[PDB]
Amino acid sequence: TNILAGAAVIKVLEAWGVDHLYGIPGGSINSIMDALSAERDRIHYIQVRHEEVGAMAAAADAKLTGKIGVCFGSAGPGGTHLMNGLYDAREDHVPVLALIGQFGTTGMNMDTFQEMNENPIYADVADYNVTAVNAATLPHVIDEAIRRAYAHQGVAVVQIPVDLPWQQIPAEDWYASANSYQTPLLPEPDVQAVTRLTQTLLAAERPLIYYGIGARKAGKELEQLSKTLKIPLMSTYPAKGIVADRYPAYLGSANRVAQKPANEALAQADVVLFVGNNYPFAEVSKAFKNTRYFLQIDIDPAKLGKRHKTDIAVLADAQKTLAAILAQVSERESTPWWQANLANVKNWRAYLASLEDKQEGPLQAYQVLRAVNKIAEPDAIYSIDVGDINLNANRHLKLTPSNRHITSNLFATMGVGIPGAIAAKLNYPERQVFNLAGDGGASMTMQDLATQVQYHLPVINVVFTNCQYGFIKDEQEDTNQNDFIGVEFNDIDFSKIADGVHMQAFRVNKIEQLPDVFEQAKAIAQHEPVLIDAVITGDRPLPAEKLRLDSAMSSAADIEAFKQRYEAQDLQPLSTYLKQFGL
Amino acid sequence: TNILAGAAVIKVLEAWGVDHLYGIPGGSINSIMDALSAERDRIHYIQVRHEEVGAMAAAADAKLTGKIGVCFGSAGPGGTHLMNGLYDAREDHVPVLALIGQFGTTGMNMDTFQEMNENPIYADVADYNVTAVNAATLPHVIDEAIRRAYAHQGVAVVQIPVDLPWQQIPAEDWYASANSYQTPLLPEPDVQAVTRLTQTLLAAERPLIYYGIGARKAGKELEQLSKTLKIPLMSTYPAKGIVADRYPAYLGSANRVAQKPANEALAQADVVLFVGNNYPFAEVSKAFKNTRYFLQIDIDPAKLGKRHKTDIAVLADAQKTLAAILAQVSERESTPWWQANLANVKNWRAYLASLEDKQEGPLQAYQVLRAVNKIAEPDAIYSIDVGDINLNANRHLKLTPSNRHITSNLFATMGVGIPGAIAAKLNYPERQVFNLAGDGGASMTMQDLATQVQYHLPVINVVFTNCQYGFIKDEQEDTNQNDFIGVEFNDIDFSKIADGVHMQAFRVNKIEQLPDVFEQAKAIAQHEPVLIDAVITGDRPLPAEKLRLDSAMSSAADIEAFKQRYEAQDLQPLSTYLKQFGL
Amino acid sequence: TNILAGAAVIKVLEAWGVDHLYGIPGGSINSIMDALSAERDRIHYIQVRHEEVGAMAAAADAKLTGKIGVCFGSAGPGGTHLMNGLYDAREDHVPVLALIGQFGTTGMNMDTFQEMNENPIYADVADYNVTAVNAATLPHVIDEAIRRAYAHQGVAVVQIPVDLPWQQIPAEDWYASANSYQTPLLPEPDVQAVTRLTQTLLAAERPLIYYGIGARKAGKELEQLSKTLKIPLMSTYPAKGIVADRYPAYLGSANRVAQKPANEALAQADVVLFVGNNYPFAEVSKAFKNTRYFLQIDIDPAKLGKRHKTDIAVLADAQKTLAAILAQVSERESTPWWQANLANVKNWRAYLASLEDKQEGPLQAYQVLRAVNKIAEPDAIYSIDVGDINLNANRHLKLTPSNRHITSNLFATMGVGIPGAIAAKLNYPERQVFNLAGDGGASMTMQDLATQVQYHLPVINVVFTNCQYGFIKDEQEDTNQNDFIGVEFNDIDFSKIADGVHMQAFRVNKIEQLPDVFEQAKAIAQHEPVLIDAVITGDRPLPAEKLRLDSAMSSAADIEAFKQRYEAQDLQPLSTYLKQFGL
Ligand SMILES: Cc1cc2nc3c(=O)[nH]c(=O)nc-3n(C[C@H](O)[C@H](O)[C@H](O)COP(=O)(O)OP(=O)(O)OC[C@H]3O[C@@H](n4cnc5c(N)ncnc54)[C@H](O)[C@@H]3O)c2cc1C
Ligand SMILES: Cc1cc2nc3c(=O)[nH]c(=O)nc-3n(C[C@H](O)[C@H](O)[C@H](O)COP(=O)(O)OP(=O)(O)OC[C@H]3O[C@@H](n4cnc5c(N)ncnc54)[C@H](O)[C@@H]3O)c2cc1C
Ligand SMILES: Cc1cc2nc3c(=O)[nH]c(=O)nc-3n(C[C@H](O)[C@H](O)[C@H](O)COP(=O)(O)OP(=O)(O)OC[C@H]3O[C@@H](n4cnc5c(N)ncnc54)[C@H](O)[C@@H]3O)c2cc1C
Ligand SMILES: CC1=C(CCOP(=O)(O)OP(=O)(O)O)S/C(=C(\C)O)N1Cc1cnc(C)nc1N
Ligand SMILES: CC1=C(CCOP(=O)(O)OP(=O)(O)O)S/C(=C(\C)O)N1Cc1cnc(C)nc1N
Ligand SMILES: CC1=C(CCOP(=O)(O)OP(=O)(O)O)S/C(=C(\C)O)N1Cc1cnc(C)nc1N
Ligand SMILES: [Mg+2]
Ligand SMILES: [Mg+2]
Ligand SMILES: [Mg+2]
Repeated sequence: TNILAGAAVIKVLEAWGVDHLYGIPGGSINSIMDALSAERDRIHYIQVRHEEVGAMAAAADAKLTGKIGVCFGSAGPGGTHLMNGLYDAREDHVPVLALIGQFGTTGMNMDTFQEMNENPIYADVADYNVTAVNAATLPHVIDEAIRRAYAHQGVAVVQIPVDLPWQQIPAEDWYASANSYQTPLLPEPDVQAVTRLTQTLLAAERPLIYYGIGARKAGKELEQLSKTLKIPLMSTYPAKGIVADRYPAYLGSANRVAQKPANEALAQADVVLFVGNNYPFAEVSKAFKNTRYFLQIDIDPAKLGKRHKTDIAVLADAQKTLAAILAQVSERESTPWWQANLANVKNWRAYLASLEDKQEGPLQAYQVLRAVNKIAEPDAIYSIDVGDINLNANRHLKLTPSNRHITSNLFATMGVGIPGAIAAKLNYPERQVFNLAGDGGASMTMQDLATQVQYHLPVINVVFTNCQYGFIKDEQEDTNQNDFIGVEFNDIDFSKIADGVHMQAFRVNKIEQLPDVFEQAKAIAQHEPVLIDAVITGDRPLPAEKLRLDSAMSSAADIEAFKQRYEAQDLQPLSTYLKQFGL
Repeated sequence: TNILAGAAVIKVLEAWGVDHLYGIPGGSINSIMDALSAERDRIHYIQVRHEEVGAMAAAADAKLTGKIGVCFGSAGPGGTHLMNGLYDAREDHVPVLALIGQFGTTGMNMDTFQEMNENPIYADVADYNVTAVNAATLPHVIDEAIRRAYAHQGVAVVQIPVDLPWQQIPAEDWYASANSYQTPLLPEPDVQAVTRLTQTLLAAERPLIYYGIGARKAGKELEQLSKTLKIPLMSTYPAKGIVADRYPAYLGSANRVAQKPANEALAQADVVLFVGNNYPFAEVSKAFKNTRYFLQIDIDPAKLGKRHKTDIAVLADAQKTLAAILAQVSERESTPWWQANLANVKNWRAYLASLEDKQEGPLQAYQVLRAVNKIAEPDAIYSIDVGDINLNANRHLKLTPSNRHITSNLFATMGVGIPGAIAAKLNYPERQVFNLAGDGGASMTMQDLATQVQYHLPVINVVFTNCQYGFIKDEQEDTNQNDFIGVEFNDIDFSKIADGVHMQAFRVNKIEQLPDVFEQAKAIAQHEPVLIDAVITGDRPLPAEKLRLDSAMSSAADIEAFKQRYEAQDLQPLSTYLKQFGL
Repeated sequence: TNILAGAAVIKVLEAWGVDHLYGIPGGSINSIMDALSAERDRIHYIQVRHEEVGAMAAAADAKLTGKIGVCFGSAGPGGTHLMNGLYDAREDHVPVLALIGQFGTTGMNMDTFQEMNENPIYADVADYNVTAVNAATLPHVIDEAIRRAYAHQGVAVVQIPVDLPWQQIPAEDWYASANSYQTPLLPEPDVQAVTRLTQTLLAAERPLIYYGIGARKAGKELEQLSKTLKIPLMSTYPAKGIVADRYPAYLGSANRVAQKPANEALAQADVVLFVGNNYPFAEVSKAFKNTRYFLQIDIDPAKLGKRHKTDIAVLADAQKTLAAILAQVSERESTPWWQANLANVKNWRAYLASLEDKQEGPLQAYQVLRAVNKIAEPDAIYSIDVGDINLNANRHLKLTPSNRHITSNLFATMGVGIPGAIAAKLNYPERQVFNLAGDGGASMTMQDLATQVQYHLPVINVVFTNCQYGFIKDEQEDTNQNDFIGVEFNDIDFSKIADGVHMQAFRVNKIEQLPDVFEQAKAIAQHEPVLIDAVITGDRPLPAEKLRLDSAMSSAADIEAFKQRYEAQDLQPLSTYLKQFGL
């Protein structure tokens, strides 16, 4: 007995637990479509309006769940539209399978309609990149692609000539290897190495623990190490929320999508424990230029000593290692360094609250995010686009271990807010989901607001309309000789865009309008998507990478100007607190 | 004395006559931005809302004018968004320069933010693909890119580390080679070869001349050869309009974006003169399977004998060769073959008019295109998206040599309607410009309706809203076993989308609504863009590749069903006319 | 009724006039081998000992005859061994077809033995690069590859799964387009532009005509223009021989594989006519820094203004353009510039003769090449390897239009001497063929001396054994601060290598041994290959790019050291001759 090869391919996807996949049909992929059509009860096809949104959503599925995301594109332009999401998956090292339509084998290499050698298109993005040429082996090739995407934490691409999935193959020969999949059991971190790292950390005068998302399983240990040892915590931006933002010794992140206390403390630290962290600004920003000892914990040999000359680098799991450190230490009394950092954080959080707490007047991003906080459930998921929203969300969202947030961390493709939210709601239909996006990024993927409507995905979309590429405008202010260019543009009314795709929506431009609009949105999103278009000022957010508050470091005139522009009259530099506690 | 390298790069663009260019800024391209900002009087930067639209518009500039189109994208995701337009330019063999942002040379290869080796990304699409590494040679590298894009009729990509354009270079050293550019003077076609081709063509019983856009300069000669010799004309779809559609012996195009008379005549012809033609369906459709002699005229040696075994292939310019044929022939009396084809065309055009001429009821694509015809100026330009609109526009638009029409001919990327119209209006601000697009394709690039508003580009946008990927639905009807999938979707109200980007718009769903809406649109578009969202039926357009009208070829039941579905009761098969005139 | 697809492929090669092709069999290409075996009376397979030699020989075939060269390699390592020859073909812009074995379609993408995705391997080198997936279209794919390689003057690569050539296909369907082949049209010169060019050339005070191999059809015109107008000639190294070396106003080539008079004159010229020339050193050596007017003639628009800004650029065939110049000028009287250059050439040639004319003592390269000249037929063909031999052969070989010489002009891969001579003897069995090679380059392809023996190809191989990479040693002398490294090595006795492959051979180390050995070799090579291993001194050949003879430019100490090292006591700088004639 026989099975169509395409039917077998869909059963391989099912065997691996793929719940949903994204794409747009075409003749060159209609035989995979045909197989999907027969399997609607067991795999859920999501028709997007642009294939980039399918690729981005597949990446987001894997970011959220750790399960492979799946997308497809038709021959030629369908597949090339996947690129921004495939590069996101590559750079954020998450498993994605991409299927690319191709002309049948009888027409390949004939220079027929929309027929090209597609393999070179995907060679750079993909861990695995093959054109299938046989029906009987096609299930194996898909299985191989999936297994490699997982093993190698990246993108597998298969170009499929459209004739193959309509061929009959023997029913009993194909298989999936999902049944073999497992995660490794690791040795203990060695006691001796943990031990010497630990002594160096404890001997420090001005220690910091600086973690990334490799420490995602270690939030409890991080906070308890911090509290017991009196060592402040800082993180990469993506690692926000691993430790609750409310934790009083959480300094935030460094560089620009950053918080003041983290930058200031890092400049003063003598020892940094760098754990589960691949911070891409380390070298270019000279982050560690005056660090005395640099200690690392990472699971990947490729990372050991990568970002700075490392005194001790432990190849181990972050949680297991941090637990092993915790088990060999005990209480230290409060130190001046601890107290100075606590005071600095309190001052900073008072500044952010002063921005949030305005009650009337021209709307700024700060109050919009306060309004999000006010309607957010404790386990909400945030899909965040790319721009000033990363900076502002990093400062204002009040996250805990129960939340998730995703963006395009390293490729930093705009437009990911909408697709990430689609994926979040598909995976977690009982959890509240936000899409927080600037106007520039929302406009790139705006058509796929219709996908939220079509699939009844109750995302709360919040568009930050400044009529700018604000993140880039501020860069031009900093570097460009000549006038601003390409960074200020006409308005788009996203409430009207929403209406056009048949989504309920609101537009607001005044602080006092927020509470009732956000309460209405919270309620609508019990059952249907909603959009809030927040018309915000062009105020530049405080640049944590260009602080002008320390009279030993900056002129009085520069400090006065900084305080004025950034509403920062009550911020004190870290040195004030260092001095207060005798450092 | 010195000049900034970026300033020199902009002067190279100016030297080559580049009027306008497209892109979105980013830090990684802010030094090119800076140079553009100082040169606003002499080069016009168009800020798009998605970089794919900039790439597509650059391709369209070159399709329209023959001048190189220019676009750019920021590092990583800005550049990868260009792909669908770059592949369009490659496949439609038009010159485009693409500039890609990159991290400064001091941070390249550090694994910093959004920093990657960008060169492999563009290797497949590009004729020329380099990463610049020196400021003093950067003007030369841009000059080289332009010169190669022209010479090789394709895409040149330059990745530019952002530090280089801010470096000073000696003022007197750089140059542009635009001053050297010229077009070749060719020899005559040889008299002997033209002569033997001509005899074979004239000896035929059932000749056809089948031209593509390589014959774009030869419309006069084509029509006069046809009339003098009594030889019907057929074309590739893109070659519509080279000879006026009204010409009574213009049969149309073959395959699917096709007209009935062309398919039918081609099946019967004994000799085809294939001129300036690279029809991609030739082999797969067995177009020439019963052609006795196949004659070719083409400028490119790579094309000689490519699509079919060729009896005589003349390497020459199409116009010069067709003129040389015309100069050696004279009047032939009407033949039965001529008369049969004339009769067949009249019957077909009566069918199309019957569809157009309905006055009331549910709106179909056919009447929308009649309404376009009624408001179109004689020299209007049409940017056409990808889908059923190619099929329907091919049949219904009444073009002459004074018109232009463009689509993505071979890559066939959806979304090109909007960008092509932007480019058309930028090049030809005094000419009427239409964007004719299906709902699927319009939705992919809908955000760049805002670019038409921002730049006050008075495009007439007509969206054909069937709530389907209709072209693909019909494919699934033809090939798929299982139910339709991914081809029927929710409505988007493009009048509301238009309102959201601050464009005047209308939505219509009834035939009787068309005249006043189209008259209003015609008037608005004297000064501002406008959009008409035409809600059309799901009726399948007649498939010229699956005709069921000939009782020697098809069952009576199949013919009855075809006539019913396609409103084709009064169409006669070509064989009726052949018989009438004694063949 | 049916034909094997492999048989049809070989028939395509035969239709295109392929006489011989090179490679090494493997399982992965045994079905093409089987088809070759059946066709061995009409197409001739040459089994090489290393696939690189097959690729190099294929490139040399095309360099010599203009006929596409054909090579193949087995899957994986057979094909990757082709690379140095394929890149040679790309860079020297000659047509080559390369066939690459691949696993059968049932085993592709299974990760079986020596099975990989081969398409990305060839993407950079190839103009056309496809994996065949169907037997019936395989003849067309090969035809396409050939037609493109010719039209685009580069490499076409086809990966062939081994099952396809053993499949039956319909006998009637396949064809070759060889019948339709034509070479590109030759554009014609604009008559105004040529008149303006001529005027500028004639108004020059210190003109030069500087041609490359694009002027290979124009030697008569070049020499006559030089004589009529009293304008010296210089060329690219590859263009040596287009005008006979004995012509008294031939200055030679510039840069390093160069002759003194050319460098010196170019530095003083006010007007250069740059014809059929893509000299790669133009910019980096600042060749044209002081040139007032630059006049260019080239067929390729990609070249116009490439190497320097043009004052007049003519997109036309070199011989037609030079003929048109010649036709509008008449005899001009001698000038001071003309006489100064003639005197400089005489002085230079007397130097070279002095080196050649030694009759006893330690053997130098110079006398070896004199001995070559003494046994060389007037229509001899020289295959030249890469290193000091290019420099020395350029100075000493006495070539005329009746000769050919080839090397790897631009990629400059060592090892080409032996394959180029194989190809030359295959294409020109009645012409004398030399392989002139350094010991380093001969070593790299030494095993294919056996191929000359096996096919009874009577090449005269001359190996220049200095026990050095001499060309590179001299570079280290010029740039490196530390001691020589990697450039002096142990001896290989190539007369023993030749004995090992069963080739007659001689080793010489003294000038007085040359005449008898070379006469013996001349006679042996009436019927069989022969090798002369010339043990030469480590003397550095005079560096034409670092002249130290002009006491206005150089210290007496540096002049005296140069004269002593290079036996150049009788050389005078061009300024001596300029001054004699009042310049
Ligand atoms: C517009 C924008 C601007 C940005 N700018 C900033 C900025 O100013 N500041 C900032 O902080 N970020 C910024 N980012 C994000 C930044 O680009 C990097 O993605 C981020 O800093 C790196 O975070 P990470 O190290 O947590 O994650 P990753 O780069 O994913 O690294 C995770 C590390 O954990 C290790 N690992 C994984 N699992 C384990 C385990 N079980 N045990 C141990 N180790 C493990 C990995 O091997 C790896 O080294 C920005 C993002 C955007 C969108
Ligand atoms: C959705 C969609 C469906 C389509 N399906 C169809 C269809 O059913 N039917 C159809 O006809 N098209 C169809 N097309 C277009 C099709 O893909 C090809 O692009 C088109 O048929 C080729 O047209 P062409 O030969 O005129 O142009 P090109 O492919 O650009 O070829 C031009 C030829 O002219 C030669 N040339 C150039 N200049 C000269 C000169 N001066 N003198 C002589 N020769 C010269 C070139 O060398 C080349 O061979 C479709 C397009 C779309 C978007
Ligand atoms: C070890 C080594 C060192 C070398 N160093 C030197 C050196 O010091 N000096 C030196 O001179 N060379 C040197 N070379 C060779 C050098 O690398 C270049 O290959 C050579 O200078 C370029 O020669 P060309 O312009 O004649 O050929 P090409 O680069 O092949 O250019 C031919 C030109 O002719 C044009 N053309 C073709 N047909 C026509 C036509 N019908 N009419 C008009 N134009 C036409 C083409 O478009 C092209 O621009 C060296 C080679 C080796 C192996
Ligand atoms: C234009 C832009 C950005 C502007 C985003 O504008 P938004 O309007 O979305 O956000 P805001 O800052 O105004 O709130 S940020 C980004 C950097 C971080 O890479 N770039 C460059 C960029 C350009 N194009 C794409 C597709 N993705 C990108 N990341
Ligand atoms: C989905 C689709 C098409 C549907 C277009 O839907 P539209 O709604 O735009 O048009 P209509 O037919 O309903 O009037 S046509 C096309 C073929 C010709 O390639 N494809 C495949 C396709 C898929 N994705 C992109 C970006 N471009 C493509 N060409
Ligand atoms: C090693 C070397 C050269 C040394 C050649 O040594 P030879 O011993 O052959 O010649 P000679 O100079 O001693 O007479 S020249 C060359 C340059 C021109 O590229 N290179 C670099 C080189 C290195 N490797 C290969 C395969 N090809 C090359 N061209
Ligand atoms: Mg914005
Ligand atoms: Mg549609
Ligand atoms: Mg040597």
